[PDB]
Amino acid sequence: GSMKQLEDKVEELLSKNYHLENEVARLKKLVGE
Amino acid sequence: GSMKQLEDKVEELLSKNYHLENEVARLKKLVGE
Repeated sequence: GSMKQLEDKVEELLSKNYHLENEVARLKKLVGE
Repeated sequence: GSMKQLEDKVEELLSKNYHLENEVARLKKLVGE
């Protein structure tokens, strides 16, 4: 089927999500300090 | 099965991803300007 299709999806977006979450914090401690 | 489980997953993370991507840009145009 396409089960692994959503698997890779959840994984790609999460990996991107993670880095975004990082950049958010980084920029935040910079501009708000 | 659990097809919709990964469906909601891809969707939740993406919705979160989206806002993170927003915050990244926001903070970036602030600290780097």
